[PDB]
Amino acid sequence: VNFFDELRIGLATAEDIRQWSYGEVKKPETINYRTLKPEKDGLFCEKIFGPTRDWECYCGKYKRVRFKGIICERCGVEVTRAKVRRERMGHIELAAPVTHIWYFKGVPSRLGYLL
Amino acid sequence: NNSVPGAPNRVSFAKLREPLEVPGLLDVQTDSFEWLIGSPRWRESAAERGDVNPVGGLEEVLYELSPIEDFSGSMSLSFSDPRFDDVKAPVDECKDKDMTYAAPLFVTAEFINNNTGEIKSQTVFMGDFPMMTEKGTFIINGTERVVVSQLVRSPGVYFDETIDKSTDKTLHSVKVIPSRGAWLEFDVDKRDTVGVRIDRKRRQPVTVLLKALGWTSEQIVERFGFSEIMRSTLEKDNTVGTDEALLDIYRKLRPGEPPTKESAQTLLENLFFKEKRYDLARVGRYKVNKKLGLHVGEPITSSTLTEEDVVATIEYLVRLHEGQTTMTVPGGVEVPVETDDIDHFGNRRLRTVGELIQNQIRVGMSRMERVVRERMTTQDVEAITPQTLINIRPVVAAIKEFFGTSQLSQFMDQNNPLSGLTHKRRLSALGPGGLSRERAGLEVRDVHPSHYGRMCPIETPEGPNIGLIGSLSVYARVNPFGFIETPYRKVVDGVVSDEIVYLTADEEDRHVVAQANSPIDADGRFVEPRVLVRRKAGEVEYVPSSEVDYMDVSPRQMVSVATAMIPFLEHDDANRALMGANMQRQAVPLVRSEAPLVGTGMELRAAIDAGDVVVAEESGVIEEVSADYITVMHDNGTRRTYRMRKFARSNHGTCANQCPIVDAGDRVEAGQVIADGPCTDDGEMALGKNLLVAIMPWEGHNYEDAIILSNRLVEEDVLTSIHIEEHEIDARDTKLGAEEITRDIPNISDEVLADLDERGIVRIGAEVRDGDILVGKVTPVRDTSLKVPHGESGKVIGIRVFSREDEDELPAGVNELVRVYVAQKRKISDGDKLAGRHGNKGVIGKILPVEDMPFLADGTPVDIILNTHGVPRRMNIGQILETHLGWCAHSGWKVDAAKGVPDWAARLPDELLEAQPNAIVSTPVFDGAQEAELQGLLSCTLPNRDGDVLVDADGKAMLFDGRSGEPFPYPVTVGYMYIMKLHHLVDDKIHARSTGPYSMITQQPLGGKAQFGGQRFGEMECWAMQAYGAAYTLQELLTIKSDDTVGRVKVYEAIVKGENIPEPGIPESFKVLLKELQSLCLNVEVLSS
Amino acid sequence: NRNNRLKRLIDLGAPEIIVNNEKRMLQESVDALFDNGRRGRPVTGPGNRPLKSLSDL
Ligand SMILES: [Zn+2]
Repeated sequence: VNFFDELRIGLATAEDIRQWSYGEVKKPETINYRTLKPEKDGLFCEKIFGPTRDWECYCGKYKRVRFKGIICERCGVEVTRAKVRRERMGHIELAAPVTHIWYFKGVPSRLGYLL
Repeated sequence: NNSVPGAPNRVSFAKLREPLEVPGLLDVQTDSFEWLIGSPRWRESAAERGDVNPVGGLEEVLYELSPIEDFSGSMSLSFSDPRFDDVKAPVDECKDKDMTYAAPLFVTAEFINNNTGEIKSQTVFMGDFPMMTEKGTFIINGTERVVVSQLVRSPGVYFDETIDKSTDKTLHSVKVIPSRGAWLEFDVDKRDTVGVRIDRKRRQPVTVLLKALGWTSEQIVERFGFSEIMRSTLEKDNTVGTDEALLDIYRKLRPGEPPTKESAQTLLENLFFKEKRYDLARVGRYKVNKKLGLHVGEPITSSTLTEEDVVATIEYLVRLHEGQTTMTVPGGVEVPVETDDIDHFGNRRLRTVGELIQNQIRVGMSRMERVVRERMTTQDVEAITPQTLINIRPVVAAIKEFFGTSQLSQFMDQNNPLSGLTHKRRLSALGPGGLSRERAGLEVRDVHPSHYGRMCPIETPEGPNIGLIGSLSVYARVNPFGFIETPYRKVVDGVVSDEIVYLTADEEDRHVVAQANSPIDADGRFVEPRVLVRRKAGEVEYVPSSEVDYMDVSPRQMVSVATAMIPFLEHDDANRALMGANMQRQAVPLVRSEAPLVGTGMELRAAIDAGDVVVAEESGVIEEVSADYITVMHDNGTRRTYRMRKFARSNHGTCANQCPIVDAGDRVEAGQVIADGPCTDDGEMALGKNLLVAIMPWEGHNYEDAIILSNRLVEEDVLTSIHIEEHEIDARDTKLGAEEITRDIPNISDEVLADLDERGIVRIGAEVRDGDILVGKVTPVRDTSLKVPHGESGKVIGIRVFSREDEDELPAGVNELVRVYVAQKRKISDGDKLAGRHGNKGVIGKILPVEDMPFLADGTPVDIILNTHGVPRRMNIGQILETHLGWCAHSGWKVDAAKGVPDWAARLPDELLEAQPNAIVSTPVFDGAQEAELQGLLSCTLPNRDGDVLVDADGKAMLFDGRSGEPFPYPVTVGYMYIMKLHHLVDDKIHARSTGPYSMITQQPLGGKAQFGGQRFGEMECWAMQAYGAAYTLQELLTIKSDDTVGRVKVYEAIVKGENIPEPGIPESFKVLLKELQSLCLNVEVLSS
Repeated sequence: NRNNRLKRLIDLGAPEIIVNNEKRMLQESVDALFDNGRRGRPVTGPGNRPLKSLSDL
């Protein structure tokens, strides 16, 4: 509940990020400029993070209040308060490995000393 | 000697006569604009002043521009003679209808084609111009505006001098600061390298550039033979040759470019002789010429630097280095040689509104002419017309943005007429084109012995902006260039001269200025042989009574307008006087005003020029009057009517009215006041009332600046004010639809909307309480109606609705904007500020019943009790004398004269020996009743109607306690003292918050009283809590009452029930911090184990 | 955008030079995202104003 004996910062890894996130962003499109709704798998799609509103399935199939933890097959979204939208993340998949800017540029450069 | 026709009669403790009336207090603000636009009156005034060339502002700016031309020389354009037209609509409608007081201007442009030889001339429209009303204000979009003057250092030459700490030798530095161009610095150093720094470059020897012009070396030798160090420098320089010199100069300026003679020869004239690239204001050229005494006999026309100026400057520098006192140049009369000072008012000019507007329109004209010339160069040459050339968007946009966002366009604070006048007369020193707060030195914020007569030393804001915001003196008037002046009468051979002249700073220094207060015989003969005097700078010393040349006009020649109406100003302290002056600009207009019993003679004049009181133009006879309008019949048979606005919200939230003070069938003379605006009584300022004060500590309720008030004030509306709020809602179109105001609103009980009418607005005259609905609307449908904010109430006096159907201009994207005015009457209550005119603030500690206050021996209860320990420490003894004089004037006096005038009554005006009850008296600043006068007067007050005199000779009296009922053992002081009312009311401050709307982005409660939000909790409070060792309280304050949502809900539910408060949870801040730090690949675990 | 372009380009096929250039562009994009202005010219879209990267929080 509120017990924190310690706090340790660990260096993550690809599989860790795979575990953390709930989606795979693929398009840069922001909220729609006409209907003011997210685009399919866009940067705000409810299929990634969650419903814009609370207890509201995207297609309206399970919009009733008495729905919690039930994922809608018709629209592929989960039914929970809008707060859950603030507590879920997404991960981009890379087609080419990269480096962490904080290391090859930091002074001292951890990569330089280690390698 | 009441200049105005029918001002109230109030004899004054006059001893000296001022030979000139106070000049129009707003003439300074209006003269600038009058010059800028150009009108016959300004031309006549300029001709009277003797200036040879009458030149307007618009004409000057748009004549120095023309004739524009293309580089091929086959085309040219000219356009001059700007003229204006009539008004669009009167000021009242412009302010009420949301329009902008303006007028159109037309310029006659002539379109000439070189190779052909044709002329195409016709009028052209050039947008609108925000004309200036007769009260020196700009009405923009219905909101009042007032631009404040500014202080800038006049472009010229300043000879600085810095002493070396090691060498201990004088280094004379001369720096030229033109309007725009290059900066030249000639400094003699220990190494003797007399060089130049053009555009912050390396110090290159002056001889290099001197020869670069082709100046003959023999002429260098002969003209500098008297100079020794510079002769050594000449012998020390290596490079010689006009071509070599100019090429070296060009390389130093522009290295890496083809070095050729033509390049440097052209660059010289381009950087020092092409007027467009290098320009100086006529003020700068005139000041430089006066400084060197060169080119004095001719009116300056060319505004470019010239070589003779540079050679004379270097000669002056070397002569100063030699230590000479005065220097002479052929063609120039003798002048002294000395260093200049930055903080002297012979250098710091004043740019009125004219200069600012001229510069802005100049920028606009440059932007327009660039595109015009490009268009004419590229556009077809056959059928081109000036109508197609001129583009009007840039200039109008420039003026509009200057009026909108420029820091020199501030809303005219309008608490009372005095505040408006002071704001119109202000002298700013910061803002665009000026120094910043951190870079401005601390020395500039201090006085300078040349401030006497130009900028008041007392009036100044208390905040950090101290010394950067002054105010014109009473008699100061700006010269046509921008150097403040001040009147003087010149003594020819020891006899005073009634005729007067105006002298600027420089001429003031060069003469001897006498003292106004020094006694002078009626025949003009100096009774004293030795008369004190002010000298060059900070020097004062007696001198024989013949050599004295100039004498001031009146003792009040250095005070500001606000400080000029503080009685007994010669007795208080500097800080206290400044505090009182600043306080006077914060009064609140009451409902029933009363003129002060003791006040300077500069009250009615400061009100007539304040503009907030109407006045007849021609001497006529009134036919009929009414509470809303008046009709005066002129002697020529022309009937005229004046409309008086009643209960119109002031620019700062207070009310404004006008109540005519004239009767039906009176031949009112021209210039006689007809109506009294806010804070006025019979055409003279009245910011407060007259209360009977007593000075004694009373049961600690008046402890440490507190104050006690009798309930008689509360129950008699003696200090009752009116405040008018203002709200507005709008229905703007959206992509999802257009919102419409409608009486109906979803899911609302009939009682809630019982006030709204058919059209969807609250009916006029319906009481409204906090949290009530004020106007209903539907959002495509949701409910977003406007409701009264937290902590407002009162009647609804009027509703204004603007509709697009009726062809009413509205901001783009809106259809119906409606504003509602709510007016509330506030009675003075606990927690309100009060303060006299001597800067003694306070708060109403407690309002006792009328039956409890101490009462005089005859049953007259006092109205306010002041503490005594704060008088001698603050050292503001003036207020005691004011109280004594107030009581003396109120009770009326009659000095014995049967046996003859008492010695102490020798200088009293012969008409001031016999007064009536509730008499009026006025003590001009620095010339008022002396202590002997008060001593004599207090011994002759008329007895009360009961036959007995209350106060003693000293001024104290015997009281009777209201609680115990027995007399105090010792006498106490009493009298009538003027009391104002400040704007820091209590209803605005008080506020509470238990549970209410929560912010959506930060999950924290809103802030501000209007939004019904909680208070801030600074880190210092966290430190204090930590110091006490309190942990759980801090945990609550940080977790359960600010962030944790479920925590808030659970604690509220538990409190509603009888359950114990559950322990707080995890704050939203920490969880956000996690979910944000996990995004940088830093796996932040918890390790609950 | 850059990642989706890399994927499409590798699907279409191309010699080493273009693919390596695109990979360098992706690397620069990632470096800018994790921190703007850390090295080289910072990205500026409006008024030549440096943007607030993730590390600026
Ligand atoms: Zn669904």
